[PDB]
Amino acid sequence: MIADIDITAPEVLRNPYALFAELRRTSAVGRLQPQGFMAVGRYQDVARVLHDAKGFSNRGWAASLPRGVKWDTSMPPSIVQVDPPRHGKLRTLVTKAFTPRTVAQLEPRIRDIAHELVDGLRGKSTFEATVEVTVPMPMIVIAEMLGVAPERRADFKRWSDDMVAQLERSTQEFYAYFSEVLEERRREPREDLISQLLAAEVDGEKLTAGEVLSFANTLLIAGNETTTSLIGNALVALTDHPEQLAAAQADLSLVPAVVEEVLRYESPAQCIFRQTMTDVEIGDERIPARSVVLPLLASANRDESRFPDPDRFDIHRDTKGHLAFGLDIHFCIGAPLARLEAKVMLEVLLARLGDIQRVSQEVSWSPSFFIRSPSTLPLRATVASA
Ligand code: HEM
Repeated sequence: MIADIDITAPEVLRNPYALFAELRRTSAVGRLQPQGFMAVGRYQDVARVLHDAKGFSNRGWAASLPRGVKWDTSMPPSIVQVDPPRHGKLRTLVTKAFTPRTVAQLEPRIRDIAHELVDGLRGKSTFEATVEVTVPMPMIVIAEMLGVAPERRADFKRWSDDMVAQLERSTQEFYAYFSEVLEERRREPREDLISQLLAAEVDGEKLTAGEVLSFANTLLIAGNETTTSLIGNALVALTDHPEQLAAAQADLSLVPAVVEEVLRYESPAQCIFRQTMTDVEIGDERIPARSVVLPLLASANRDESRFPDPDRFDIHRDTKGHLAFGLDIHFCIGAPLARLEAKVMLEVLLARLGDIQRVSQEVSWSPSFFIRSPSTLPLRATVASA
């Protein structure tokens, strides 16, 4: 039933949109079993939830955290777990460092990274797109933004891979290293994000050291797997829609639109987390106080109410108002960076690769309801040099 949703079901992992459509048709609210989490599927309702920060707290994100893992309790929580009024203070501080200006200025380096990744494909007629392209790009870009020393880049990869007993070690090593980095940049700042986070000051208030480190950590967790997902999902959508791929390969100015339609069609973050603070009502369904609630961004983005023929992938549709990056106060800080990495990587892939096909018609999706991404994506294509 819609009151007995099993996210482990192979059909749900394969095609969650069938469940989502059934939920939207049936009820404003669904229930996951055995987690007991409440799911909200209709576009208007998802938007209402995200705009209602007083009724739907971000402390719900605590429900997503891996059990059996010891957290350094001197580390403040991720910004994504914080509610007003603390949230606004923190967000205004971190976005003095992680700014649209700093993201836009990365584009030349991002293009170079894209070209180097495609250089690794030369002389091959098949490649595995995740390991060779979509997984490295976000991780390389964020390590450069954070000022990671060249000799610590492989440790950073390992930490990144582990965050997608081992997990505890990687988290401890991440913070040990960035603590050291933070003290070095207090002495001699550079142009990197740690330096800029340390400098930030608003109304004579500054981030604590814990807050700097916690935000650094958030950027890996928040940014890597989701951006990887966007690029892989784009490759899946384009290979499923040959004529659209063909169109974009002939006109690279389409790529921003491709990216927006993948964001809507195969939303990387399929849902997010909230917790009700009171008894609340959505679409005449009451949700008890203290329930974990999953606003189903992916369901909202495929809601016929908002997006006509929503199961049609159409790079020429109007994508305005999709909720892939959320909405309102917690709207993705990384949204310009994700959009830029994806545009640049797809511009380079599309320009340099000839005919692109999947090896397999079947996509092996990662076994996550929460993040929609290919576990592997073997592709057939020929490279043309940069
Ligand atoms: C396609 C890629 C991405 C998607 C789909 C995505 C999606 C989202 C969503 C849905 C939220 C809102 C969470 C909420 O309301 O609880 C969010 C928040 C956030 N994302 Fe992203 N994101 C992506 C990439 C990035 C990247 C590249 C970064 C940074 C490098 C990043 C950093 C953040 C941060 C810091 C927040 C928290 C903002 C806050 O709580 O105020 N994200 N993301």
